[PDB]
Amino acid sequence: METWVLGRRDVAEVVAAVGRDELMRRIIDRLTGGLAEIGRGERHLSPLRGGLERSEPVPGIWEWMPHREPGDHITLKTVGYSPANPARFGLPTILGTVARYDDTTGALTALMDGVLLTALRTGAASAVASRLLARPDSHTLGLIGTGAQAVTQLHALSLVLPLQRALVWDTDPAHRESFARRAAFTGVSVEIAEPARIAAEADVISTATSVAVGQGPVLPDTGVREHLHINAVGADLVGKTELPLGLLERAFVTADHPEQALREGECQQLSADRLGPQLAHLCADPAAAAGRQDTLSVFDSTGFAFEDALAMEVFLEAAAERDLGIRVGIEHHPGDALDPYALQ
Amino acid sequence: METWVLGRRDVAEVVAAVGRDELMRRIIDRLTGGLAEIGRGERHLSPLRGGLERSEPVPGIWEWMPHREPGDHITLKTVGYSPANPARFGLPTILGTVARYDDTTGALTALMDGVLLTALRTGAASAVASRLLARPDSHTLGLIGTGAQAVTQLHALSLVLPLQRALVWDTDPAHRESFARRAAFTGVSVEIAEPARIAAEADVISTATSVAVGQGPVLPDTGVREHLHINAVGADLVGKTELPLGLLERAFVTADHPEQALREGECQQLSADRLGPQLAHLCADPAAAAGRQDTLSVFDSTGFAFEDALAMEVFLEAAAERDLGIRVGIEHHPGDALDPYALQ
Ligand SMILES: NC(=O)c1ccc[n+]([C@@H]2O[C@H](COP(=O)([O-])OP(=O)(O)OC[C@H]3O[C@@H](n4cnc5c(N)ncnc54)[C@H](O)[C@@H]3O)[C@@H](O)[C@H]2O)c1
Ligand SMILES: NC(=O)c1ccc[n+]([C@@H]2O[C@H](COP(=O)([O-])OP(=O)(O)OC[C@H]3O[C@@H](n4cnc5c(N)ncnc54)[C@H](O)[C@@H]3O)[C@@H](O)[C@H]2O)c1
Ligand SMILES: NCC[C@H](N)C(=O)O
Ligand SMILES: NCC[C@H](N)C(=O)O
Ligand code: NA
Ligand code: NA
Repeated sequence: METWVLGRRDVAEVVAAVGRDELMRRIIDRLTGGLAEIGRGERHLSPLRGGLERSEPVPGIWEWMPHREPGDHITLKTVGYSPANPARFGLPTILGTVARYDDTTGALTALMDGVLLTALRTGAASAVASRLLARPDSHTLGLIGTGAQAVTQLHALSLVLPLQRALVWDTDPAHRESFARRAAFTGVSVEIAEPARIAAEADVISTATSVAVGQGPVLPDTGVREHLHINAVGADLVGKTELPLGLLERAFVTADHPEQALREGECQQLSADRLGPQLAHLCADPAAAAGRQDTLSVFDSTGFAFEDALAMEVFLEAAAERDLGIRVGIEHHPGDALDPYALQ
Repeated sequence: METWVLGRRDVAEVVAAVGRDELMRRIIDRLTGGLAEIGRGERHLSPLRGGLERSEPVPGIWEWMPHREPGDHITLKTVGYSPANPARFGLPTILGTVARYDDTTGALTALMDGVLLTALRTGAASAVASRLLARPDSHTLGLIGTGAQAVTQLHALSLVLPLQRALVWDTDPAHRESFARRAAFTGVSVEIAEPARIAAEADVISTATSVAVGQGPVLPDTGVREHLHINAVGADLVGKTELPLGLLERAFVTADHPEQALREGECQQLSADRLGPQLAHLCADPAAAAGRQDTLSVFDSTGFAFEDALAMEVFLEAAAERDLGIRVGIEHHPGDALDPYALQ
């Protein structure tokens, strides 16, 4: 037995061969089915993730996120949030990897990049939620934060809503000026617009900023359209929020993971008894979302390991079909299982 | 920037090139200094490890063990305890891998086997504790459980104590019959002996069994020598213990990691208020330990991530000097840090 390693090249070849649109659709579909299964009590939310805070060069966190399928395998995503990475090192803020372990023996069976996978399932989760809670004829998307996740937020939302334009803001002038180029393939025209104008004019918004703890909101408490749906995606440190309390208190709020959202999502600002049903419940039983497209709604997105397990499965199906990746004997399997030194 | 991967064959080369005694002594030395640094407040205990219980084919657990060296690197060991692995699959009960991430950026920098590393530092930890708490003239080691850990228990303790004799027991006759061959390189004469004889004659004992939850003790509460030191090494599920409560309550008890020992060690049987200074404190000031050499002592060992990070450092230093291992591009670093689709 050896570990199946998908290098960055293998992951790139999956997306090149399959195409960004079709790959994202597959992940949207697998996420939707998986969330409904949880909502039906056929599956269960992943346990709370954990992490280590890191204060230099700016405050960030490094986290571990397990999800078990009993009798089959265990998925562990390890992922760092390091918001100085782009400017200081030319690295993504979000840097991670995803491993699979056999549930029967414990052996490490697969390992792959977590960077692209994270952006895909995070965009996909917003798409699942916005399909349920945004007006089906939504045409104007607002984006606060135009970094890495904003790319897959726009892309995924453009596959489930008839988007015609994106109004976008970033506190970094260079980051918002470059977004149009990064977004061009979607065919959604991009216009830079200040947060107050985004609040007023957007049918759907995604916030996905590296705003520091305590420096929210990134979207002002002002007039919004009556049917606005917000995907609140920014999430890292306890104490980090993006939306103003007044808007949140007027919202129908659905969390992807209620216990996690109360700790790390917008739901930090909310009493636990004001939470709407979680996203999985919306997917299994749409009675909970019926009519909420026409009033203010917020999808409190923190991300959880089941989403990574599902997106990894999409990647491994394509990789197995194309015989991609390499086999590396990493674990030491001694000829004598009771002799750690039988380096066999 | 690619990930440095040490395969099973590179780990074997490290052992063959360094030698078993030298490699064990390097890990003992590194662990003693590291623990003292914790004892002096220059470093900190790793956080609580997390785990997922599995019930098939027999009860086991899969765990994640993170440790942070601020400004340098984060270590994570992922390790399974699957006690049916030897008989059913010819795999070790303990199966795992150790990953290293840059603490500044989050990047995955190194990945290696954790099977041998785990056995090495677990024996080294018992050696550190037993040098502190056993009589310096201890000649008879007892071993309850003669699987994988027993091999490095005997090896490491034979480097710090003048062992003339090892009296060993295992509930599986083939496992106790094979132990002398697995132990031959240590030079210490092995005798099979039932638990009551081991209790009566041993100067030092390590218990390291796969006993099931609630099926202890593995050593009888009977006549023990007055100066007996016990390394309680077996640890996996909540509810698993190896020592008789009456013995534990008479002993001076030091845990490697108090909150983990409270949940998973022999200290499950004790009140929180009844433990001694932890091992790190005894390394910083052996005075607290010298006075316990001539009385009944128990080192409650659960293993914690710092030991894995230290032993990994030893392996990486030896592997670098011999230019071992491969380099794999696993993490996706897009040419544009804000564009997850900029594959390269
Ligand atoms: N919910 C999930 O599942 C999930 C998944 C991945 C990442 N995230 C989180 O999403 C957030 C964004 O991640 P990313 O990879 O896009 O990071 P990124 O660094 O690529 O982009 C963040 C952008 O936000 C901008 N920004 C910072 N403060 C701002 C403010 N007050 N207003 C507007 N813009 C601001 C930065 O200039 C930067 O361009 C992070 O908190 C990350 O941890 C969430
Ligand atoms: N404390 C630490 O740092 C640390 C590190 C590694 C492993 N461990 C733990 O140590 C234990 C042993 O692991 P291993 O790798 O040697 O497993 P292994 O399966 O190689 O050996 C366990 C042995 O114990 C024997 N055994 C089971 N019940 C017994 C009993 N009642 N009396 C005597 N012998 C019995 C089995 O026959 C087997 O030979 C496990 O619980 C493991 O989780 C602890
Ligand atoms: N903090 C960044 C990690 C992100 N929340 C995720 O679910 O992957
Ligand atoms: N629970 C088995 C794992 C072992 N205690 C370790 O520290 O690696
Ligand atoms: Na959030
Ligand atoms: Na123990």
